[PDB]
Amino acid sequence: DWVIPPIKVSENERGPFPKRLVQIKSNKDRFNKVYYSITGQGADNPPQGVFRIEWETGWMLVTRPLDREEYDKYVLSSHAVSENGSPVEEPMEITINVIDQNDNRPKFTQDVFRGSVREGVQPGTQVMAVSATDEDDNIDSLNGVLSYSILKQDPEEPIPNLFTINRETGVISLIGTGLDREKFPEYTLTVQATDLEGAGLSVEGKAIIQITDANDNAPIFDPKTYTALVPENEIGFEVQRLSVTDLDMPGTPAWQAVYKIRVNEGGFFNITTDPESNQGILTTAKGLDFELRKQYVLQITVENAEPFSVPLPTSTATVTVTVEDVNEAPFFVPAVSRVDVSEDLSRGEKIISLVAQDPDKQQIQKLSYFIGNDPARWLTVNKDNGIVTGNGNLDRESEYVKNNTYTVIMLVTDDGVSVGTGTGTLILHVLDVNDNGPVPSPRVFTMCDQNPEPQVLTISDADIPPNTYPYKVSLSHGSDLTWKAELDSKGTSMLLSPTQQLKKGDYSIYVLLSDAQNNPQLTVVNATVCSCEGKAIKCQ
Amino acid sequence: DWVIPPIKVSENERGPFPKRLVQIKSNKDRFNKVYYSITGQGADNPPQGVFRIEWETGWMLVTRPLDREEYDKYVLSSHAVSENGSPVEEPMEITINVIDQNDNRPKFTQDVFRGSVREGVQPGTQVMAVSATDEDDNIDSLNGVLSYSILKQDPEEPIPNLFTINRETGVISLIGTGLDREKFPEYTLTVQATDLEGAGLSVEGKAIIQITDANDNAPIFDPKTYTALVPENEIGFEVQRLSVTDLDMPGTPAWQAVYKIRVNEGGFFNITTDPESNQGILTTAKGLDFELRKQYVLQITVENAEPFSVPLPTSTATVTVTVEDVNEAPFFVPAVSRVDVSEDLSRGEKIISLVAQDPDKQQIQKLSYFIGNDPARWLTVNKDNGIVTGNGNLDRESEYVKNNTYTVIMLVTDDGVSVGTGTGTLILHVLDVNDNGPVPSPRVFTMCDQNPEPQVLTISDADIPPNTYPYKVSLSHGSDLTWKAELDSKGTSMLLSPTQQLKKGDYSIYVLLSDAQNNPQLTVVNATVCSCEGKAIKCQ
Amino acid sequence: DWVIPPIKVSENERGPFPKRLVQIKSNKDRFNKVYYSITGQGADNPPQGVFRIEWETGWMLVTRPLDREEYDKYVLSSHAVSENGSPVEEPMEITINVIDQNDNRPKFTQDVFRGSVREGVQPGTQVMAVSATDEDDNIDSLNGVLSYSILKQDPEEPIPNLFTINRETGVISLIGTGLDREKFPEYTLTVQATDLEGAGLSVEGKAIIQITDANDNAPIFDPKTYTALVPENEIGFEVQRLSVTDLDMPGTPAWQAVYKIRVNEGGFFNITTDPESNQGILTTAKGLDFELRKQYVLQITVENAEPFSVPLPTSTATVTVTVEDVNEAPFFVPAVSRVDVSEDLSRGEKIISLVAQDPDKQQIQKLSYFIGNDPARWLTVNKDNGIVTGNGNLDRESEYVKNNTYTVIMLVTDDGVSVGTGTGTLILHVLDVNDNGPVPSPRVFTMCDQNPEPQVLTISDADIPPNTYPYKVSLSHGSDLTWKAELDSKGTSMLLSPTQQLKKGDYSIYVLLSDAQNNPQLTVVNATVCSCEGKAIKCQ
Ligand SMILES: *[C@@H]1O[C@H](CO)[C@@H](O)[C@H](O)[C@H]1NC(C)=O
Ligand SMILES: *[C@@H]1O[C@H](CO)[C@@H](O)[C@H](O)[C@H]1NC(C)=O
Ligand SMILES: *[C@@H]1O[C@H](CO)[C@@H](O)[C@H](O)[C@H]1NC(C)=O
Ligand SMILES: *[C@@H]1O[C@H](CO)[C@@H](O)[C@H](O)[C@H]1NC(C)=O
Ligand SMILES: *[C@@H]1O[C@H](CO)[C@@H](O)[C@H](O)[C@H]1NC(C)=O
Ligand SMILES: *[C@@H]1O[C@H](CO)[C@@H](O)[C@H](O)[C@H]1NC(C)=O
Ligand SMILES: *[C@@H]1O[C@H](CO)[C@@H](O)[C@H](O)[C@H]1NC(C)=O
Ligand SMILES: *[C@@H]1O[C@H](CO)[C@@H](O)[C@H](O)[C@H]1NC(C)=O
Ligand SMILES: *[C@@H]1O[C@H](CO)[C@@H](O)[C@H](O)[C@H]1NC(C)=O
Ligand SMILES: *[C@@H]1O[C@H](CO)[C@@H](O)[C@H](O)[C@H]1NC(C)=O
Ligand SMILES: *[C@@H]1O[C@H](CO)[C@@H](O)[C@H](O)[C@H]1NC(C)=O
Ligand SMILES: *[C@@H]1O[C@H](CO)[C@@H](O)[C@H](O)[C@H]1NC(C)=O
Ligand SMILES: *[C@@H]1O[C@H](CO)[C@@H](O)[C@H](O)[C@H]1NC(C)=O
Ligand SMILES: *[C@@H]1O[C@H](CO)[C@@H](O)[C@H](O)[C@H]1NC(C)=O
Ligand SMILES: *[C@@H]1O[C@H](CO)[C@@H](O)[C@H](O)[C@H]1NC(C)=O
Ligand SMILES: *[C@@H]1O[C@H](CO)[C@@H](O)[C@H](O)[C@H]1NC(C)=O
Ligand SMILES: *[C@@H]1O[C@H](CO)[C@@H](O)[C@H](O)[C@H]1NC(C)=O
Ligand SMILES: *[C@@H]1O[C@H](CO)[C@@H](O)[C@H](O)[C@H]1NC(C)=O
Ligand SMILES: *[C@@H]1O[C@H](CO)[C@@H](O)[C@H](O)[C@H]1NC(C)=O
Ligand SMILES: *[C@@H]1O[C@H](CO)[C@@H](O)[C@H](O)[C@H]1NC(C)=O
Ligand SMILES: *[C@@H]1O[C@H](CO)[C@@H](O)[C@H](O)[C@H]1NC(C)=O
Ligand SMILES: *[C@H]1O[C@H](CO)[C@@H](O)[C@H](O)[C@H]1NC(C)=O
Ligand SMILES: *[C@H]1O[C@H](CO)[C@@H](O)[C@H](O)[C@H]1NC(C)=O
Ligand SMILES: *[C@H]1O[C@H](CO)[C@@H](O)[C@H](O)[C@H]1NC(C)=O
Ligand SMILES: *[C@H]1O[C@H](CO)[C@@H](O)[C@H](O)[C@H]1NC(C)=O
Ligand SMILES: *[C@H]1O[C@H](CO)[C@@H](O)[C@H](O)[C@H]1NC(C)=O
Ligand SMILES: *[C@H]1O[C@H](CO)[C@@H](O)[C@H](O)[C@H]1NC(C)=O
Ligand SMILES: *[C@H]1O[C@H](CO)[C@@H](O)[C@H](O)[C@H]1NC(C)=O
Ligand SMILES: *[C@H]1O[C@H](CO)[C@@H](O)[C@H](O)[C@H]1NC(C)=O
Ligand SMILES: *[C@H]1O[C@H](CO)[C@@H](O)[C@H](O)[C@H]1NC(C)=O
Ligand SMILES: [Ca+2]
Ligand SMILES: [Ca+2]
Ligand SMILES: [Ca+2]
Ligand SMILES: [Ca+2]
Ligand SMILES: [Ca+2]
Ligand SMILES: [Ca+2]
Ligand SMILES: [Ca+2]
Ligand SMILES: [Ca+2]
Repeated sequence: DWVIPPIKVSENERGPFPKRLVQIKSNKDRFNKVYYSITGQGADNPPQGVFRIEWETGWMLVTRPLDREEYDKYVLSSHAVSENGSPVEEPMEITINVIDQNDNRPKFTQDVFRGSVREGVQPGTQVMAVSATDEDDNIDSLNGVLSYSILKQDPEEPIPNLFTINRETGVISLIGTGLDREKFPEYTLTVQATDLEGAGLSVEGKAIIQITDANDNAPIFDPKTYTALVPENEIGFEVQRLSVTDLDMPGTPAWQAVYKIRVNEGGFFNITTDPESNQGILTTAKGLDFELRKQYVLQITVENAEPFSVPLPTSTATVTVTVEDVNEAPFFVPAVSRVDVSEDLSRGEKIISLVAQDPDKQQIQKLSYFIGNDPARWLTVNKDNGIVTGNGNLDRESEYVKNNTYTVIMLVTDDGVSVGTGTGTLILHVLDVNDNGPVPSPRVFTMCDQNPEPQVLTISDADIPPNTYPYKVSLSHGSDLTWKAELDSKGTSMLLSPTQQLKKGDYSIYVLLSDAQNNPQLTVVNATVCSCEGKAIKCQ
Repeated sequence: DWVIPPIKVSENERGPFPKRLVQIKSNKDRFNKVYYSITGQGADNPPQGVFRIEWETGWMLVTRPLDREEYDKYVLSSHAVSENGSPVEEPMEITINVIDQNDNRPKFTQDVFRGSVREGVQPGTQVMAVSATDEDDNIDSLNGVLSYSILKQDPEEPIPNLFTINRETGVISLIGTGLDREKFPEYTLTVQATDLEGAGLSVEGKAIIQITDANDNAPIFDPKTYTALVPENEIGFEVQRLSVTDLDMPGTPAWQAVYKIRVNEGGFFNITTDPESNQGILTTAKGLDFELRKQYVLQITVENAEPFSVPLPTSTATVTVTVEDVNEAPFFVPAVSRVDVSEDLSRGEKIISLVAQDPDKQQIQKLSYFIGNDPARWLTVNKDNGIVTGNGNLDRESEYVKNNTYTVIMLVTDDGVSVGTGTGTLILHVLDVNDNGPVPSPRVFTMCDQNPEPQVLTISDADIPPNTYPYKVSLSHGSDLTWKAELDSKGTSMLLSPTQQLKKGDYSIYVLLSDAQNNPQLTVVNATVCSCEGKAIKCQ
Repeated sequence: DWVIPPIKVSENERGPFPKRLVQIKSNKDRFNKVYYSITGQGADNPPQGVFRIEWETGWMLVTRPLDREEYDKYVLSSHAVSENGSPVEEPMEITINVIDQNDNRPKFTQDVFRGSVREGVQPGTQVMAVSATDEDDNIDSLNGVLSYSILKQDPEEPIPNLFTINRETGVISLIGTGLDREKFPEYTLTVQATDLEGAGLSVEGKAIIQITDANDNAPIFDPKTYTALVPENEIGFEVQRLSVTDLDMPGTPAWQAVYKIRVNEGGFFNITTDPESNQGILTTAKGLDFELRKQYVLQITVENAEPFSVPLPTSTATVTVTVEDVNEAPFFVPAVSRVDVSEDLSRGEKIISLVAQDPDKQQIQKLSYFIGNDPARWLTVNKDNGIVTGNGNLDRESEYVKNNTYTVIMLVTDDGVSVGTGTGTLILHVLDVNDNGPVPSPRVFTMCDQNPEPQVLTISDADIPPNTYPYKVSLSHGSDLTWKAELDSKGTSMLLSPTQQLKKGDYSIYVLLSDAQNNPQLTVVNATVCSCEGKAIKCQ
């Protein structure tokens, strides 16, 4: 058909109501009276009564103002019946479009936006982002397009133009330079959005930016030069602690100190760090020792764990140390294999005039010499002059003496001012003299009767050679009660044989030898005889 | 075609709206999309929006509740066009019928109906008529048919069921008996009408009935026996008035009294009625008279103008009258032609001893007798004894006496106690005596000279016969100066003639007559003579 | 709805254009002016402008002629808008069907169809098949149904009604009889197809049929009787070749000849066939031989490889052969163990008068007898009379003679007219004569001195028994130089013993024996003696 165009109507209209929109006519009215009515939402349906028609003229009206924001369009159905009561025309659809008007102010997405950036970054860096909206049209008008802006950053210091915002997108960026968490950490700037691309109505928001941290700062010592005293030897011990103040953020690696000495003399120092006021705690690496050095001039520089965000001054601490003195024990010089001395020494004679030395050249402390180790008592010392003399009777020949030795240990004490011990061994070579003289091996025989065979006997000397070289056998009172002497060819033994057919048991034979001579006297080597033929038998 | 049935819908429907009625489909939809719309009253025409269709499904709906009472039917036209824009199917008529529901209470034609009936009527008599209506259907349901009834007549007295009403027609009739305007004249009864032949809903009205009047009552006298006094004679006059009280309606013929005496003695009484308290006003018909009766016992009954609507007691009034006395004039008995008396009566003699009578036997009142009528003075009366004597000289012979009469009238007066007159005539026969005597007719002649002829002369008597019978003529001194006497044969005249030739004029002749005798003397009848021959001539 | 029926329109319509089809009206025109338009293919869409409507009346028209063959149907959409500009009725679909008309001539599937069948088949046999089409309707009309037919087969010979075609299917079949590839191998017939079942329009095609082959023909010889000459013996050799002509198809088994002789005399003939003009090549099976037969009358029939498609005449070839002569070598009759002849024969005496025979009775050819084999020269032949005489000295006794034999072979030659050899052996029984006489075995002794034991000696004869029967020993000059003779009992040896004690070595003994007598003289059997006792010892 020839339909009927949609009807545009403005919003928030205002004048004298009613307002005729249009007029409709059924031509089938030649016959009876026609009754015009109309139906739909806004008509008889909810919102009832916005539009109504004059049953007799065919006029359509808007009865009151409208807000497209509420309902932006309506569709209606129109009718025409006869007085008799019958419909005449197939109904007719009707449309109305509600044209937008700038009745709406915009509104920010949130009531407050927050942001953060680091202090050391470069100009032209994107920080935050902000939103807002207008409910009016924005597809055929500007009643709903906004334009963003900024008008007041607080801390109007260092300067007041650190940022800008993209008018269309509302994004903010760092424009200037001079950000420092250490002086001004959080800005509060006021934003506004406007109707018709900055032309219409405006509103406010608030965005707040916190500033991350940077290693803008270096560490600073609170003393620059310290001093402490120290002892030579127990040690590995705490000398002095140090103080400092970095200014970036505390629990952070831009706040933790790292040290080191420049030069470690004997490399006898270690230094650690501590999460207190991360003071510098210095200590001794390997004890000290001395009388060698009293002075210690060393320097320690301090850094952070992480590198610096800028060239900065490295700052050292210069420190002086002094070693207190402890006084140590003295010592005999050697451990003496000294005196190759003979057995004939006169009880009270100079053996070893000895001396001991003591470390501490503070030496105005003497000591006393004491002896100590010990198989039995011979020797003697002058305690205030360390003089070892030889008292007593010695005898290389016999008991304690093991290999050609006699080892003895002695002491010495550090007095004068405190304490001390000195353990020193002393081996002294004893010597030989020909003391003893020759002696027979077996002392009792068992001779036989009829024809006894030679009674083997031998010789032994306690002395050391030559002193036991060859012999000379001799038979004293009974050199004839019949007894005849004899030597083995290979030196050592002697052959003892009677020369008479003598008696039934129990009787001695006086013996007498010599080796350089010395002559011993020996003696009786008794002789038990019991009935027989010729071989030395078990007796009775 | 295969059309589409009308759609019945209930009224005052109620549930969740919408409500699908039916669904339509164009089959010509194989080609494009079809758009369903619909038109008419209730559609796009006033009432707009009661029904609407889903352009894409083809469903028809009722959008809200309806009242058949407002619109009981709708007719609609349905359409289907293509997206391109062309119609596909010849439209389609659609009908909806709205089924009635009992939403309407009935209502009385008027707010109050009035009525009236007469008190004496019979049970089974139609009085009033009442109306009312219901607007719901009444041609397929009972939602609109009523049933009439009554539930409270006021004046629940004599009894409380004087009427009934026809449930279907609403007409009322008298059912009981005992209606009396005189005690309870106006009832007020409450009526009700109901839905579904007395089943549904009900309402009230009010009908008020006034009761016409009836001659239920008879008239009642307020005195039952009266008395009054009365006078004999002026009369036709008011004796006494009477009082009564009928009880029906005042200005009415059931309240106007009618009387009558039972027996009218001499028929000398009349009685009228009067629109005052319609008292009985009695009077005298024809004066009374008396000394004949003093008592009057008569009775008067009283009715109404119109007959009675019931047998009733007729009630009489018994009354007594007494006649006062007035005293009347006396009367001579007759009117007397009494005394044939002669002329010779002696002055002072009994003529008529008369008497008069007076009516009132209360008679202790005398009177006095006076005379009255009159030619001249003769007679006389004794006033305290009525005695007529005769004084004076009378004389039948002459003047007043006309025929043989003399009539006289006299009076008498009622004294003793008040007043009176009595006119009575009296004729008295006078009589004859022979008084006078004879006399000559002519007294002067004219005789002649030479030979005079007889001078005729005659005779006359004043008396009555026999007293004038025949004569005897006589001539006294001059019985001869010549004169000679003579009588006519037929008695009366006399012939006078000289006997000498005598002289010239002037001279008399002495005459003398008689009749019983009496003898008169008459006289001189002079005679004038003058010169002549013989005939009585005129003289000189 | 009340839609609107499709509109049938004829094709290739022709009269005055335009042509009103139908008129449409919107009734919603009571209000404004309505504008009628219409859309679709054939409307505003390609083919644009075939139909158009009068915006103000509502008439629809066809503007020009149509061909259903191009487009057989159209669908359109109609519209109606108001002057103000609004559509009034949902558009309306519109349809038009284009009714077919016989505007199309049919057409053959191919431009030429080919076919083939074999000559000997039976009437009522399906050969080819042909197609064609019409584009007009063929489902409600006959505008597209064809009827097939034939109207000219070429080679209107033998007869001109060899086939028919099924009018509905277009299939062709053999109806007549007389097909021969050999005379008329390929027919060319003209076909036609027609509209409305042979009623409408027609067209032509061409179908060509080739005729397969059949064994209608038998083989025919070109000579009927041949002749050839032949030789007796080298042989297995080609006698004569034969010619023939079958008429069916060449490279085919209905053209390959197969032979055979009827009777094979000694079964000495073979005959093969050859893919040349498949001539009959006859040969000799097993040489011939003769002088036995000169004539050969034999017959050979010829067939094809595959049987015949009809009874036919088998045709033989009758042939005559003649054997040329070759002349062979002669032969002695036997191989002779003939002459039991004695050693005493006189040099030049009849031994074996022999004869030889020669085959060829053409015998006017003689030969010459030559001898040949040979240990040495005795015998002799007359060459022109074959006479074996005996020249020479023979001697059964000794050298060549092995068992009692002497075998010799000789020859004979075929001359007179050509060549020849005859090898014949000849064994001749030689006989015994007593030639030689007895002789001693050892000829030299070794006798001893003191007492020599008998010198054993024996005897031997070269003759055959009785001729060597027993002996007679004799001692000639020295029958006493002392020597005494003796025979062994069992005949053969002789005991030689002295009778004197004679001398020291070197000396003979004259011996003399006999066997029939013959007497030999023998001789000296010398005797070497050397010093001794009695046993024949080794000497010196
Ligand atoms: C930003 O926020 C802080 C915290 O309240 C406030 O003190 C300051 O004034 C605001 N503006 C700037 C530029 O710091
Ligand atoms: C020396 O060392 C001491 C240690 O107690 C310290 O207090 C002082 O500051 C250092 N410097 C000097 C000059 O004494
Ligand atoms: C670190 O020490 C320096 C030296 O006096 C001082 O100026 C600074 O304030 C200290 N740091 C802090 C956080 O006080
Ligand atoms: C530390 O060493 C420096 C370097 O010589 C010296 O001046 C100072 O006296 C030493 N000790 C103290 C107490 O500073
Ligand atoms: C000597 O030295 C040895 C080795 O230690 C020791 O065992 C011994 O007791 C010391 N004295 C003597 C008398 O040997
Ligand atoms: C010296 O050392 C000795 C070791 O034998 C020890 O017993 C003693 O206590 C020390 N003397 C002093 C004075 O400290
Ligand atoms: C020295 O004396 C000390 C203290 O008893 C002891 O421990 C040590 O063994 C002794 N000997 C030496 C050689 O120092
Ligand atoms: C009827 O109407 C009268 C007048 O008001 C009223 O007094 C009376 O109570 C009513 N009912 C009857 C039965 O009289
Ligand atoms: C008598 O008549 C008089 C007239 O005045 C009246 O008042 C009275 O009621 C009557 N009856 C009697 C007994 O007096
Ligand atoms: C009429 O008179 C009688 C007699 O006393 C009385 O009972 C009645 O009430 C009177 N009528 C009227 C209306 O008073
Ligand atoms: C009326 O007449 C009656 C009848 O005799 C009598 O009783 C009465 O006294 C008369 N007068 C009066 C005053 O009632
Ligand atoms: C007599 O009576 C008559 C008749 O009425 C009257 O005219 C006359 O005057 C009376 N007297 C005399 C004397 O006649
Ligand atoms: C009597 O009647 C006479 C009539 O002649 C009249 O004049 C007079 O007044 C009456 N007398 C009395 C006393 O009433
Ligand atoms: C009686 O006297 C009266 C009073 O004057 C008078 O009227 C009447 O005529 C007189 N006559 C008679 C006859 O009563
Ligand atoms: C069939 O085709 C052959 C080959 O061209 C032609 O010669 C002949 O005339 C045609 N017709 C018949 C019946 O052979
Ligand atoms: C005979 O054989 C010869 C062979 O060369 C042949 O040519 C000939 O046709 C055959 N027939 C006769 C009758 O010669
Ligand atoms: C075969 O030989 C016969 C005999 O003459 C002849 O008629 C026929 O034509 C020959 N075949 C052919 C193909 O020439
Ligand atoms: C072939 O044999 C027949 C049969 O006898 C004979 O007639 C003929 O001569 C022979 N040879 C030839 C040359 O045909
Ligand atoms: C005899 O015949 C034999 C047998 O073949 C042969 O070996 C020999 O040479 C012939 N001649 C003689 C003399 O034996
Ligand atoms: C005959 O046969 C012999 C065989 O010994 C042969 O050497 C010779 O050549 C033949 N002779 C002839 C004439 O062919
Ligand atoms: C005959 O002579 C022929 C020709 O040399 C030879 O081959 C054959 O061996 C001879 N012998 C016989 C028995 O034929
Ligand atoms: C000082 O030395 C440190 C390392 O110990 C270095 O990191 C720092 O950058 C140096 N100072 C300067 C100004 O380069
Ligand atoms: C004493 O000192 C010596 C060093 O000469 C050492 O060898 C020995 O072990 C020490 N003996 C003791 C017990 O100290
Ligand atoms: C004695 O001397 C030997 C040789 O020097 C030495 O090795 C040994 O230790 C000493 N003492 C003993 C008990 O062997
Ligand atoms: C009494 O008399 C009257 C007429 O005077 C009459 O109408 C009435 O009915 C009578 N009373 C009775 C009870 O009949
Ligand atoms: C007097 O009374 C008489 C009755 O006798 C009457 O005829 C006459 O008229 C009366 N005259 C007068 C004047 O009353
Ligand atoms: C006298 O008498 C006559 C006769 O009775 C009478 O009729 C007449 O009235 C009287 N008087 C007169 C004047 O006639
Ligand atoms: C002649 O013989 C052949 C076979 O050699 C045979 O196939 C053919 O049918 C025969 N001829 C007739 C007429 O049967
Ligand atoms: C000769 O012929 C004979 C037949 O008797 C045969 O046995 C022999 O082999 C032949 N010898 C030779 C060499 O031909
Ligand atoms: C001789 O005769 C024997 C017996 O018949 C025969 O078998 C043999 O072959 C002949 N020759 C020889 C050498 O044996
Ligand atoms: Ca900073
Ligand atoms: Ca010693
Ligand atoms: Ca209702
Ligand atoms: Ca009453
Ligand atoms: Ca008188
Ligand atoms: Ca066609
Ligand atoms: Ca054929
Ligand atoms: Ca011989």
